[PDB]
Amino acid sequence: QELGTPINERSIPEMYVNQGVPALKRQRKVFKQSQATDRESFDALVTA
Amino acid sequence: SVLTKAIVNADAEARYLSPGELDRIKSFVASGERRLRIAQTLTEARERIVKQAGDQLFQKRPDVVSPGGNAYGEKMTALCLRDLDYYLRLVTYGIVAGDVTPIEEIGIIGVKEMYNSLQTPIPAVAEGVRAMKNVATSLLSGDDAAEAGFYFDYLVGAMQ
Amino acid sequence: SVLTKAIVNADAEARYLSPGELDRIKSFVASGERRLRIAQTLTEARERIVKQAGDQLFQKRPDVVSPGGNAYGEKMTALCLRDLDYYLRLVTYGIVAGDVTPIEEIGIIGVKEMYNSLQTPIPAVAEGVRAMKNVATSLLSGDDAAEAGFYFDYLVGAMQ
Amino acid sequence: VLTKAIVNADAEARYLSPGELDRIKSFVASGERRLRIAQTLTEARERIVKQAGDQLFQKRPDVVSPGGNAYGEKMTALCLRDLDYYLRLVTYGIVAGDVTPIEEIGIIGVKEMYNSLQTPIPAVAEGVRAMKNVATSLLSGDDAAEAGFYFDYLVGAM
Amino acid sequence: SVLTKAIVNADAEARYLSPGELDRIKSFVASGERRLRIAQTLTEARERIVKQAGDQLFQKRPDVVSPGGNAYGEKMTALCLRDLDYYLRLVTYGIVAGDVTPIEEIGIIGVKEMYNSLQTPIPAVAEGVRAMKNVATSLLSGDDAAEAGFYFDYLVGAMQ
Amino acid sequence: SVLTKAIVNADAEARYLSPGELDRIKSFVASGERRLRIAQTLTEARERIVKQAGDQLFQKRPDVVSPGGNAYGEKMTALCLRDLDYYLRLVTYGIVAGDVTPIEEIGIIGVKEMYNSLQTPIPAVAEGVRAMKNVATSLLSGDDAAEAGFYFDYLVGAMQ
Amino acid sequence: FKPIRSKMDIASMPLVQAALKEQQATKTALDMSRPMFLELGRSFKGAD
Amino acid sequence: MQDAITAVINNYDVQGKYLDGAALDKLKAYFTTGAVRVRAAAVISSNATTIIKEAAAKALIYSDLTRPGGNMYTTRRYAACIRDMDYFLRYATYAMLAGDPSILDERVLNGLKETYNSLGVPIAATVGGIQAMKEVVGGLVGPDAAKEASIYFDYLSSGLS
Amino acid sequence: MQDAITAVINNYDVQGKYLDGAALDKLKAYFTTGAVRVRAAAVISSNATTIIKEAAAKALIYSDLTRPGGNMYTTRRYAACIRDMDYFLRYATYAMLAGDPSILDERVLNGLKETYNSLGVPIAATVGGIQAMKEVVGGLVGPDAAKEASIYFDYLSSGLS
Amino acid sequence: MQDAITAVINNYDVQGKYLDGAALDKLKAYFTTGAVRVRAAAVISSNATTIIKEAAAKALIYSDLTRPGGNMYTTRRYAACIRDMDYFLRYATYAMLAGDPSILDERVLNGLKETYNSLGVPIAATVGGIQAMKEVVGGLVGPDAAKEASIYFDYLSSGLS
Amino acid sequence: MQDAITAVINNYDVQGKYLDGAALDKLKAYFTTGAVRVRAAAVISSNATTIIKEAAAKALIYSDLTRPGGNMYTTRRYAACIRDMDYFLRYATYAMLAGDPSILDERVLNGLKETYNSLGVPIAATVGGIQAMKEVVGGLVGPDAAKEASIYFDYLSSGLS
Amino acid sequence: QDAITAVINNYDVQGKYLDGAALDKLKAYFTTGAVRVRAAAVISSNATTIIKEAAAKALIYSDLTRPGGNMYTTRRYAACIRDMDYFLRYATYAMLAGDPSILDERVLNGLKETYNSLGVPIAATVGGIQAMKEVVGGLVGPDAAKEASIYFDYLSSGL
Ligand SMILES: *[C@H](C)[C@H]1/C(=C/c2[nH]c(/C=C3N=C(/C=C4\NC(=O)C(CC)=C4C)C(C)=C\3CCC(=O)O)c(CCC(=O)O)c2C)NC(=O)[C@@H]1C
Ligand SMILES: *[C@H](C)[C@H]1/C(=C/c2[nH]c(/C=C3N=C(/C=C4\NC(=O)C(CC)=C4C)C(C)=C\3CCC(=O)O)c(CCC(=O)O)c2C)NC(=O)[C@@H]1C
Ligand SMILES: *[C@H](C)[C@H]1/C(=C/c2[nH]c(/C=C3N=C(/C=C4\NC(=O)C(CC)=C4C)C(C)=C\3CCC(=O)O)c(CCC(=O)O)c2C)NC(=O)[C@@H]1C
Ligand SMILES: *[C@H](C)[C@H]1/C(=C/c2[nH]c(/C=C3N=C(/C=C4\NC(=O)C(CC)=C4C)C(C)=C\3CCC(=O)O)c(CCC(=O)O)c2C)NC(=O)[C@@H]1C
Ligand SMILES: *[C@H](C)[C@H]1/C(=C/c2[nH]c(/C=C3N=C(/C=C4\NC(=O)C(CC)=C4C)C(C)=C\3CCC(=O)O)c(CCC(=O)O)c2C)NC(=O)[C@@H]1C
Ligand SMILES: *[C@H](C)[C@H]1/C(=C/c2[nH]c(/C=C3N=C(/C=C4\NC(=O)C(CC)=C4C)C(C)=C\3CCC(=O)O)c(CCC(=O)O)c2C)NC(=O)[C@@H]1C
Repeated sequence: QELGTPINERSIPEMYVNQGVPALKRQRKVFKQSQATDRESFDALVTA
Repeated sequence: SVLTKAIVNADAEARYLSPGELDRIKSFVASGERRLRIAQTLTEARERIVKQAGDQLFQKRPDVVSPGGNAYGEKMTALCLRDLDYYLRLVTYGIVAGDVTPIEEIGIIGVKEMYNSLQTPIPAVAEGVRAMKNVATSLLSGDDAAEAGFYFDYLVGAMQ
Repeated sequence: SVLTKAIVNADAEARYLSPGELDRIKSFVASGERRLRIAQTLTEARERIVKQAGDQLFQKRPDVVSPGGNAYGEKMTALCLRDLDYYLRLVTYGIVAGDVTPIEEIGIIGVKEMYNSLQTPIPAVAEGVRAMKNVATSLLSGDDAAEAGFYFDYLVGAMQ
Repeated sequence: VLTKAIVNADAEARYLSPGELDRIKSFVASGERRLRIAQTLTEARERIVKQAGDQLFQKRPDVVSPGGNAYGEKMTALCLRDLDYYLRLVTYGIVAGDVTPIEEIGIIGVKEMYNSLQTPIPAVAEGVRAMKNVATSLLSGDDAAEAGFYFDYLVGAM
Repeated sequence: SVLTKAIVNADAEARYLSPGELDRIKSFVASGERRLRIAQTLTEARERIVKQAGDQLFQKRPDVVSPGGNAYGEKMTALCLRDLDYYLRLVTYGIVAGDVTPIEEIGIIGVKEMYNSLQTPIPAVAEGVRAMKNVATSLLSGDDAAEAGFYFDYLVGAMQ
Repeated sequence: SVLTKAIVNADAEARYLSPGELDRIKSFVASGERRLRIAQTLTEARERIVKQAGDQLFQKRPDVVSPGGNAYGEKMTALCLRDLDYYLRLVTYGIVAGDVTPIEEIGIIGVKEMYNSLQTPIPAVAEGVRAMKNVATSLLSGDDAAEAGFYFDYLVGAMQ
Repeated sequence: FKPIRSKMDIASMPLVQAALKEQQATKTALDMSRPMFLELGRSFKGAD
Repeated sequence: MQDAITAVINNYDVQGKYLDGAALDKLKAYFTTGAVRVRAAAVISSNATTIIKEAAAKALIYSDLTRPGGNMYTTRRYAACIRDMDYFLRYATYAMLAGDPSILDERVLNGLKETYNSLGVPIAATVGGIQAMKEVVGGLVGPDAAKEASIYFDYLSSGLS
Repeated sequence: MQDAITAVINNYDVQGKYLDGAALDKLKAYFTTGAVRVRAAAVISSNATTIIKEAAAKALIYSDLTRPGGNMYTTRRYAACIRDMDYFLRYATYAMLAGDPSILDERVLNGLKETYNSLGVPIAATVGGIQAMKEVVGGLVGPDAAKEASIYFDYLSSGLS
Repeated sequence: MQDAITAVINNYDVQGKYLDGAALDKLKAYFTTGAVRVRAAAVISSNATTIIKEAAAKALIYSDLTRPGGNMYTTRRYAACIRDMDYFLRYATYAMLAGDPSILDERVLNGLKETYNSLGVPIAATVGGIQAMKEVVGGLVGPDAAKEASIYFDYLSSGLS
Repeated sequence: MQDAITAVINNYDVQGKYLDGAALDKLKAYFTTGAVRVRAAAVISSNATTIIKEAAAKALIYSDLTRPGGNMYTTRRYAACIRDMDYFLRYATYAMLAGDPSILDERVLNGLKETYNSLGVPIAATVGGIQAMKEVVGGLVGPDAAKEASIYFDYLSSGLS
Repeated sequence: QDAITAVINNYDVQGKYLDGAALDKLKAYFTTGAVRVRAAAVISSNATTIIKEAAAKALIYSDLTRPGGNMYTTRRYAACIRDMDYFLRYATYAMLAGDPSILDERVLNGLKETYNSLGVPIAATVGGIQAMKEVVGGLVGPDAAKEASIYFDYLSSGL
């Protein structure tokens, strides 16, 4: 148990979230023509 | 229908269907029989729903059935009612499908462009759909009405 | 209130307010300022009126605060006093309204049924109200007391 | 309360502990509030006794019956006088913060005294209970709780 | 504990708890939450209290940690510190209990005999406890310190 | 606030807060609840205080509401009353803070310059504040009034 | 000197947060020094 | 229904509060207005027939409605419309005395829109007639009374529309 | 005997552990319950005679036991039985204040079964009486206190049976 | 600087609103917490020297920093580092009394990163020291105070990093 | 309405089948249960007023509902609520005799939800009251009868919720 | 698309409102649905093994895997097993859908031409698909197998 607890408290948990490369990088979606084979997919492609 | 939606999400992810996704499909197939009954009810009442909604619309908008207005004249008034009938048929299709997609492909894409060429006012069309919803809701039982309402609301949102 | 009563009678007759009815309204509006003061007096003395009336009631009816009796025990005695307080509040409302209607809706309809389920004796409740009247009368001036008495009497008449 | 603390210390043969001293301090502060509670009951004393008496007689018809001890004017007065005595003792208790004052005057030898008189002890207890209910109504809730303890003790003693 | 003591006196007398006894119980339960905090503070600072007290003791008594002395050597010095820790734990127990009884049974009865067999000097042990008190007092707030002091003093009194 | 002031003095001295200073903070936090009530009272009576003070001011100074005077005209009179309202709000803030600093930053620094550009007479403004004080004092209990008076007096001093 | 925004609200701080729960939760209970008959008659929800 | 006095009482009753000075002030306000209202009501009752006549003249008559194919064409329909006008007037008078709009909601306003839509009665024209009645009433009652009278007329109009 | 506070302490002492938050929570739980318990105890003490009377009425009296040839027949035996009932009540009250069942084991429960068997006192009837006292006590103490009171009464009953 | 009381006032002032009950409740909350805060502050002030000593021992000393060519090497640099530690402690104490983190931003946090970078002081080591002080402080202040104390220490740490 | 005997008959009638042994067995099952049911019904009828009183005491009274601003505040509302409680009891008794839940659906359950929603009566509280009545009823009827009684009470509760 | 949508589309071209006969077809699908879901879960769990077994039956121990064969070299081998997975996943999708259209829209369209340019042997691929079908049939069980088989056969016929 001790070896998986923080040595220091982490008293404001929000600070320690949102450290690093921002989440935006992971959130975003990729669009391809191979996915386009539908009328809605195509509309998403174009908007993108 | 719903199942198509689930498959499409899986294909995008390039994965087999998730258990949770599969469960939702199971729920949908069970719900379908109830949905069919709701659709059946509206189909039977279709003629009256259209008629009542039309009258309400014309009262709400005198202009549409006026010499300037698009709806004016017997031929034109019939066409306006035919349009209302079309939208009702689409709504029934939606309820059985469990998704707006069937409705959307036939009626909501390019609708703006079509009506603009016709010169029909889009807001009036929306009012007609709203009117149909109110009539339909009354005939439907409350829970059934809520289900039907969602599809009706989508149409109103689309033509807006 | 006086006004509500007059309107209701007119509506039943399907007529505009009669001159006589209008005159009564005029009298009421003049009386109102006096009435407000009478109500204010009782509100200030409320706590003592309830306390004194309770004691009188318990002297008048030893049984109610006895092991058999409903009022017996601290919890129960508090509830009995709370009831007396409720009726006093209703009486004040009545005086300002100039009619028993406000009192009647909150307190006198279904009162028998409520108390019978509780098993509280209705006559004892009436005695408590009578007791409150006597205390209230003493604090009020004679003319003021007469006005207050009418409302108190109504309550006693309603529940017996 | 102070007497009690001193007595415990003397038995232990020690000076009063700081904690014990603190309790004494709290008591002296509380005393003024206690005096007010006692004052309230004193003012309402006459009515409390009267109301309690009536309740008791309703609860026990027998006591005020030709056979019963309480029966007759002289006897009924004495019964009410006894109730008054107990109320006075209760007030003394509240100011003292202890039952000891009450206990010495009223609860030791009470059984023996009443047995000679032939007064029924349970009826006396009921009268004290009755007085408690009347007193509670006049007192505010927190005040009533304090007063209740002393009243309960009397009922327990009798 | 306070409560145990009261119950025991009642049982000896073969009576229900006296009002006065009940009042003391009430006071104790109110005090308890404050007591818990005081105990918690000392527990957290335990390691430092022991360390500081040890150093003070060794400065005060060079001899104990000298080749002749009992405390001398790593093993022995550890044991001396362990003893100090034990006494601190007992003190915390005392504070929550509100009585010295918990302390007394574990640590003060037969203490003389135990240490005499060990040949540990009792006065030195007492000094260590005094030292611990001073450290503990500094960390505690004044009123809290006074409460803690009583328990510390008792230990010092017990051991001479 | 009182606490801010204490901290600032400590920081200038580059020292931790003195025990005496800490004690004053303790006293202030105890006083705060009483202070909140005083502020609440004035807030409720705010509308009337402003109105009454305005009337008094205009009686005291006919000139300000004269065709020559700055206050004259509906628009101008409203603005003068708005200013009085502003100062009252500031006073309430001061009472809860326990210090004039909140009042001072918002209202008393650069006030001369602002009013000189406006051409409003500063002494008249001071009179208005004095008038508000008198109204406020009457509604407040004596000890409460004294507390409120200090803040009112400061404002009057500032606008001089 | 550019003036600085507030990162944390007063209510987020632990001691305040706790005191708010204590007043908010068990805001309505039983009032001492209030005669019981008045307390039983008192309303909790009030408006609404 | 409800009246101003009862409205105050009801608000206090849900709170469980005894009547307080602030509440008393609202009641006092009503009592001063009361005398004016009574005078206004008597004026309206006496001139009711004329008020309706004038309002009809202003909006309803000499119009397509009265002409053949119009809603108010035929004696039966004409009579119906003036009957409705009378209803609105009587209820507005009741509301003015009461000092509360509730009676309008409970009796007049409830289901009227739906009824009219089924009948094919034109709502906007009806609203126009109500507004016309208001103007005529305003004159007769006089200015102080007119403000009070106007709010109830406007309430009816808003409900219908 | 032992009490809740001491029980926690003792458990920690055998472990040698300093008091920890989990332990603190148990102590804190007791402290909250404490005030209720004190009130309950005072109620029981005042009504003790009646509690016994009521319980006896419910189970013991008007029965074969009281009739000749029954265990509680003769004044001496009757008095003994009510004395035993009082003991159980007093000890249960002590236990409730303490928050620990140990005192019952140390004083009441030890050797009771054997004593009763030699005496020929009927255990099931005694248990019945204890249960009856519990019910009466529950009423007087009120619901929150009743739950706490009940466990000690049940403990006595289980021991005897 | 700003404190909780002033923060509420300032928020209302920008709105232009008079103080309201909701605002009053926040103020009331602060007033109760105040007493605890004062006790904590006194503890910290008395133990300040030790807190710094312990924290340095935990993180700074016996390290490359103290060894020649390290940032804390030489008496002058060593003294500077412990002076900085004291600053952080004093300001955190001020913040805790205030109930607001703003003072930390206005005095300590502003320009610190830039100062340290020019000096070549290691930020991560400094942060380590602050965290160490927090742990020591938490013990001394006790649990109720600890949570409050921790947030200000964490705020400093986040600012520096 | 329908009862168990008629339900069997109706199922056979739609099939057009003459009654068969399997059908007879179902009827026979009902006939055995019948005697118990009759006894239970008589118990409930005699104790109906008390059952309602006890159930109200358990859930409805001494609550926010009875306090001002609560649904059951005012004598009129209080009386209405106890009238509804009586209805539920009477119908459940009818259903128990019948051996069929249909009557509950036909009379009590149909439109109740909608009525309650318009009225603003709280369904969950009503359900609570029904459950309370069930518990009281269970005691009086005794165990064998209780099982049968419980299902109808539960049916009502499920319908409302 | 899906069985449900297929019915809808047939009605839409007619312009007819939904009828009982249409509803019956939809109802038929709904009953089959539960079976299909169970089959799909079986296939997903055993997908890796299904591919392994099918490869063992046809692809490996063959000229293809030997040098000079299409599936020779790690890169080509990996490509072939990737294709096999595709076929399996899409067939599973089709089985749930109850419609062969998805196979035409994604898998079948342009595959022949792609394979001819690549020089991948179609007949061998078809053989692999048939092998997968046989393995799948076992795991799913008989009722499910009939439904599963049609989609596999559809892929094979297209290729
Ligand atoms: C390791 C001792 C420490 C550590 C590393 C760490 N790095 C990142 C993120 C990034 N690393 C870089 C750095 C560089 N880009 C360059 O071109 C160069 C010079 C050639 C370097 C050194 C970059 C750009 C990033 C961000 C972009 C990316 O990650 O692709 C992280 C965060 C990674 C994340 O996913 O959040 C970490 C943790 N952190 C430690 O704690 C060590 C002290
Ligand atoms: C006192 C003169 C008599 C007395 C009072 C008494 N009342 C109850 C219980 C209730 N009293 C009410 C009454 C009202 N509710 C209302 O809305 C109004 C009008 C505004 C009244 C008057 C109610 C609803 C209750 C139920 C409990 C609750 O409030 O939640 C009791 C106790 C009930 C019981 O024992 O079951 C008593 C004692 N009883 C007497 O005998 C006195 C003569
Ligand atoms: C002529 C013989 C007498 C006369 C007539 C008169 N009429 C009006 C006004 C109106 N008359 C009508 C009548 C009808 N509307 C209908 O639908 C029918 C049945 C088909 C009838 C009979 C109406 C509606 C009006 C109002 C105006 C309109 O048409 O919108 C007037 C004018 C009065 C006025 O001030 O409006 C007159 C003079 N009056 C006489 O004195 C003759 C004896
Ligand atoms: C006059 C300004 C407008 C007008 C009136 C009009 N109304 C009707 C018919 C009806 N009007 C009502 C109205 C009510 N019934 C109610 O119960 C209430 C509230 C309690 C109202 C206000 C109803 C129900 C009817 C139908 C039956 C009846 O008249 O008793 C008509 C005639 C319609 C018909 O075909 O009979 C008319 C003309 N219409 C206008 O065009 C004017 C603007
Ligand atoms: C009659 C002169 C007085 C009187 C009598 C009375 N007794 C009871 C109840 C009981 N009496 C006894 C007494 C005895 N049991 C014994 O074993 C002996 C010696 C052999 C005696 C004398 C008992 C055991 C009971 C309890 C019930 C039972 O019999 O099982 C009552 C009823 C008590 C009650 O309140 O229920 C009464 C009335 N009461 C008087 O006041 C008379 C003066
Ligand atoms: C010896 C005569 C005395 C003594 C020394 C002592 N020092 C330490 C620890 C440290 N001392 C230093 C000192 C310096 N660092 C510098 O940069 C300079 C100038 C170049 C000096 C002289 C430092 C930095 C430390 C900390 C450890 C480290 O280097 O990281 C100790 C032990 C520390 C402790 O208290 O635990 C001691 C014992 N102690 C005596 O009593 C002698 C009189």
